[PDB]
Amino acid sequence: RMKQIEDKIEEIESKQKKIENEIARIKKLLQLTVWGIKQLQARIL
Amino acid sequence: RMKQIEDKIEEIESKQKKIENEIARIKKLLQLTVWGIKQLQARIL
Amino acid sequence: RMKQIEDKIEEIESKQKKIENEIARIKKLLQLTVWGIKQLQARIL
Amino acid sequence: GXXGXGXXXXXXXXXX
Amino acid sequence: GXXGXGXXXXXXXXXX
Amino acid sequence: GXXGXGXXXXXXXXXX
Ligand SMILES: [Cl-]
Repeated sequence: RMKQIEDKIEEIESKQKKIENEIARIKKLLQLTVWGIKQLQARIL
Repeated sequence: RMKQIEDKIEEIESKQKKIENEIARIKKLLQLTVWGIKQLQARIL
Repeated sequence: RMKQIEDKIEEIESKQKKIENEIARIKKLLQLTVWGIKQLQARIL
Repeated sequence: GXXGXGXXXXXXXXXX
Repeated sequence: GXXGXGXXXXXXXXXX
Repeated sequence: GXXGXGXXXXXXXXXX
């Protein structure tokens, strides 16, 4: 049982890293949208 | 103790799934904002 | 070994909370962008 | 896009 | 919205 | 910004 618990914990760790990678990608796109809105505002208004 | 560890691991798994669901919802809204900026740019500029 | 497993589980829990905090911050910025697009649309169109 | 309806004024950002 | 201040030119996106 | 290229019409939102 200890080995099964350990293997599951490593799998949870792995998934946590993929979640963190997903979050980084979301932040990069969110920053592009912030830039896009700033650009529209400056160019038009 | 093993049962307490196992129950906690299942709870962490459950929360990881809710986090993943939260992320999917954020991505859907982020994609709407990308579409909205694209629309403003096309309609105006 | 049980103590090492327990300490790792608490560390995973801690990280899950920081991830949740990150998500809350992303949501606050995403809501600002939604407001910004709504403002551009109303002011211009 | 934007919820359809011909655009619908944005449909409140596709209902948020 | 946007940080208040009458709009404040967007206030840098409410300070990012 | 926006992928460079002088702006590039937004470059598809910097390639999404
Ligand atoms: Cl997690």
